[PDB]
Amino acid sequence: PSMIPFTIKLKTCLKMCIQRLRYAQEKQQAIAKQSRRQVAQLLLTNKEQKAHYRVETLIHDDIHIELLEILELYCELLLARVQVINDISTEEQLVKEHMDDGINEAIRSLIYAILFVDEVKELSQLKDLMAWKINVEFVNGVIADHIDVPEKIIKKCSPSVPKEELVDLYLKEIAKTYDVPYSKLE
Amino acid sequence: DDEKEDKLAQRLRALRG
Repeated sequence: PSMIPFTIKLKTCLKMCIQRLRYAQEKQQAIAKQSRRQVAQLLLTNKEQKAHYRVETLIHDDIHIELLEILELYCELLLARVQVINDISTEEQLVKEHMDDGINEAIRSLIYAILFVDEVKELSQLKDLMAWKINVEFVNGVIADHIDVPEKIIKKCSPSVPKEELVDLYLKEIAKTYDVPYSKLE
Repeated sequence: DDEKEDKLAQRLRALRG
């Protein structure tokens, strides 16, 4: 395992993140759905306050999920374009040449997400496999100055406090699905 | 019921878009 084909190490590495990224999805989706259930439970107990703040969490967890489906995709995208990834060695290349196919918008973000998503430890492997293809400077140029990192990404990683409106709107919806009678403060 | 919470979730997300 010394002089083995890049194209291979990368294909297996990505394939991994996918497998785990989806696992996190299935698990957190089911987990979040059971939280919704409990949210309704708190309504049927006049615990208005404890049902409010609780939902705020429901949002951040739901937003996290989104960030996963998005990272999933970004990988799959790269996995296919593996052949095209092997023909790169400088930043200039990826930057102003593979921006239409989304190769850049995908790899750059994934590396950023490393710190923020710890349920897919294997992601870090990609950062390392970048110096293997480019350098150790590229990675630091992302984790630090998120150069060309999608807006929706950086934002779903550290989601801003939930808007009062969205919360109330959420509660009202959880009620129209489980029961409850009075959703006050709307 | 059972399949009612499924759509609920489906509608939730879009509701934040």
